[PDB]
Amino acid sequence: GKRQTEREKKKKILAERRKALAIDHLNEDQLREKAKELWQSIHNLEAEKFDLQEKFKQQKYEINVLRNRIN
Amino acid sequence: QLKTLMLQIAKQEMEREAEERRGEKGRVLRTRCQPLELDGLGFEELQDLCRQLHARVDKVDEERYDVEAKVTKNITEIADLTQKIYDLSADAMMQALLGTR
Amino acid sequence: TEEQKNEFKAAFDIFVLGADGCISTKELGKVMRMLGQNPTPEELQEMIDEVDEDGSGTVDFDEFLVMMVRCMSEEELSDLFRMFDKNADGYIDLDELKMMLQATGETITEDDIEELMKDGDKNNDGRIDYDEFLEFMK
Ligand SMILES: [Ca+2]
Ligand SMILES: [Ca+2]
Repeated sequence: GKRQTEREKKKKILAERRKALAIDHLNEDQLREKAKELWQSIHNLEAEKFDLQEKFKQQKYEINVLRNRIN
Repeated sequence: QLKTLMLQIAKQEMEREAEERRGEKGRVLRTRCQPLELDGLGFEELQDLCRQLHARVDKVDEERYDVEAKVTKNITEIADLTQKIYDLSADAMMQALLGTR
Repeated sequence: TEEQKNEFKAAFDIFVLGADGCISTKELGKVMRMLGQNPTPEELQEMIDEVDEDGSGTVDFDEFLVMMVRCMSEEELSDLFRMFDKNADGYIDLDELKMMLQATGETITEDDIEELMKDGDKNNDGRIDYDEFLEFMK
């Protein structure tokens, strides 16, 4: 039903966002920089995750207020 | 004027707790994403680290997606409930028209 | 408000017909250009057929200053309502009203609080709901 469409959509979106790691020509110095780049990516993704978690909490508050107003 | 300024400082009053979600955030990121230790890793070790980090990128993106999906569903609910709640120059003109006058 | 009010009266008394009371229909667009507002066809038409002309085409300030201060809503009141509603239950109760009144800095008597609540609370449940708040702040 709705679950297998949500799942295939998730797989599809994550696939489209994935970058190809090509490191085979890089020397030691380039690899250290490549590692720093990947670390920064992880950081930025964690930062976005944190913003979404904060939004989620404000949304639950807003929804509760809306439900009270309706009642 | 006084009312406008009043509804100004009563924000000044909240700058104060934005100001806290920022020393906050500091540090949830504190790790979840911790600093790299690169000193003393040889060539092979660096190749493996790059692969490890790239794999982590995938995992974190998946976790972000999951939270994002919940946020998206909340937006749909907020939009629906919001619909429901009330359901139940003179200068130039003056020179031209009047001249010296 | 004193700074804006005075500046609207300074441009009005300059572009007079009567003296110090009423300016002309074309004069309304002039004064709007001098302060800071473009007089477009849709703006001049709605200003015309809704807020009336005292004689034929001669607007006066009591009705002129009410439409000019607000221009140059329920959604706005909805956001402000939420600020009163400290426990987020969808109603403004007496405690919440009291807290807000004290925060104004004016000397708040018990009579101030009781009469405002009675003024706002149309259905006698002792609290101000959203629809009551809109009428209360109209
Ligand atoms: Ca309340
Ligand atoms: Ca009531």
